Amino acid sequence: TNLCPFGEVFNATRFASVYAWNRKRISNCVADYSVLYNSASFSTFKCYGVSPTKLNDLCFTNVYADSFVIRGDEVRQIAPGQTGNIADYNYKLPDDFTGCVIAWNSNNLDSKVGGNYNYLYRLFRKSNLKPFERDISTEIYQAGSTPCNGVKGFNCYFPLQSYGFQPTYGVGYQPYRVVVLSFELLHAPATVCG
Amino acid sequence: IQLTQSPSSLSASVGDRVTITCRASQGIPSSYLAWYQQKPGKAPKLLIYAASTLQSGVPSRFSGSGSGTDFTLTISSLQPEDFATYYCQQLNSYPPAFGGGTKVEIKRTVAAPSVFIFPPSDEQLKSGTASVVCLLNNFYPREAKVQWKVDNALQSGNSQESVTEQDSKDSTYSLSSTLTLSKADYEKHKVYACEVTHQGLSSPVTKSFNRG
Amino acid sequence: EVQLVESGGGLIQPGGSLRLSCAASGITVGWNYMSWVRQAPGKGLEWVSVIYPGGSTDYADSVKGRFTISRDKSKNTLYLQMNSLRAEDTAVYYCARDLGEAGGMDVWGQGTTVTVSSASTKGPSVFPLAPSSKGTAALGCLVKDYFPEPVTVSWNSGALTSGVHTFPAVLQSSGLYSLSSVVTVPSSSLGTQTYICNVNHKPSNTKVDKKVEPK
Repeated sequence: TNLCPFGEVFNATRFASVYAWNRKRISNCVADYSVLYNSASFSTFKCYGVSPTKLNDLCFTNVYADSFVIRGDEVRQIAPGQTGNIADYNYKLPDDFTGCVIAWNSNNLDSKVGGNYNYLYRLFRKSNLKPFERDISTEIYQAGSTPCNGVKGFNCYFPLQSYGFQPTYGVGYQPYRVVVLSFELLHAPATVCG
Repeated sequence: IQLTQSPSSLSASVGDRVTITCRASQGIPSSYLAWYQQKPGKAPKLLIYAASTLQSGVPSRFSGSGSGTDFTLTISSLQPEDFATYYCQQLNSYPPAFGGGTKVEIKRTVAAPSVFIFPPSDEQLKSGTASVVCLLNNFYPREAKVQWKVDNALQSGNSQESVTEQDSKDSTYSLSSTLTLSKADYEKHKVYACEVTHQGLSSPVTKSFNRG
Repeated sequence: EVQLVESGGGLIQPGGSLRLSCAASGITVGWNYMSWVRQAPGKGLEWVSVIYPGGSTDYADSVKGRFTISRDKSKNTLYLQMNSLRAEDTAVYYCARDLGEAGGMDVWGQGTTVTVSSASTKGPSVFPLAPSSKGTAALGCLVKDYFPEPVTVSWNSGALTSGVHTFPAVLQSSGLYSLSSVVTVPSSSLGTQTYICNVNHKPSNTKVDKKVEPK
């Protein structure tokens, strides 16, 4: 008897960095995913294990809307079974992912002349993230046998890199806003329905 | 992404200011671009990364700049150990893109080659093959055109050539070109000629012999 | 000193296999983006493969399904297994540490050479390049049809060095190499001085001394 607040995720004024990706938990509401697809202002809208029209006739215990910004050429990493900097060290979908990945170009919003340095991604990590794992540490990364102890230097690197988005970049380097819809099916009362 | 490096080769003297450019095809973050130096038979050496950061240990006369699609490597006062090849590289992608490379070489005055032609030896002929060799000796600049002719027919696809590095004393080049024929094909023709086009020659020079 | 040391390159037939090693010191292979980059004779650098700190791998298209990158953390060593090798794969192979936008490929090995060919070891035939019959005269030796590289040429047992140009070998379509070595001399010396090229092909244990005189 109440609308799911998808707009405050999709239409948010600022998006998270991918390494610190945002998660909105969605419960106790009615969600219309037909308006989402029929917006048709999305460069990517891909569903795994579901179909938009079909899932509008379904219920789930919870829905997660994860949102962040990556480069265009990295959007293909937001999918099950992918590897690469973003999937490995920033935002990992499970192999059995059930849900949808939505992306659109946000160059007019997230890039600026001289570079937008607000958006970052994790470049160095010793091991891959588990699915839906989120790592926000900024410890200096040790690439050799000598410990770093918080100071940059040879073999000692700050683990995050800025995208530095500029509007005249090639499209593959321009910012894309991403929302990942995950449909949690628990053995519990379903609270999100079409 | 393609990287177009210009010029392919540049001539310079010690103490010159040298500028090498790398044009990217789309517009890339400045942090993606690195410059490397390579000398013959040696591993590449990193000079600059993120388009302008000097690699620690690299002399300060090397400097990088640029953005968007256009990047530049500048050597402010060329030193003798700087004559070498230079490559730009686009990082953060797999595969990375490399520019074609710029060879920085020693400038000097134009010098015409002396041209020699060598018929195949009788010893080689007994074995069924004829190699005809044309030598271009101590010329400058490096650009040079060798055209083989057999009874005035222009030859293509049956020659190979090889060029020396710049001479340590007079900074010239030398070139060797080998035209290969079977013995029977060799014996079907009379006039074997090597025609050389070079900046130092007002008109092309031909050296020839008659088989026999 | 920080270093990477490659080994394992050598001669191999087309279709055969070869494993390269890169022993590291001063960087920890398991904690870095580690790459193999190759350079075929006369060409530029080509990136071949990468292994991420977390263990993901990637490969150039021309190498996919044939090459495998890997690593032994306990031995701080990077490996490239190369199967189904082709004549194209002939190159110097470098391992390198890749820092991406945080630094370039700042540490490189010295390189290890891989030659893929179906030719057998064979010493050269040395033919005179005879001074013309009509100031400066030129003569030389044509060192033809040998395998593998390298060959070395001196003149008059090292007593004659000035004006000598020994050219880089060319690979012929037969799979055998051929090079020429020349010297320019005063034409008045052709009647008085003897000219002998000394050719060494260690791989076949061949030594040839060829006297070159006017014809």
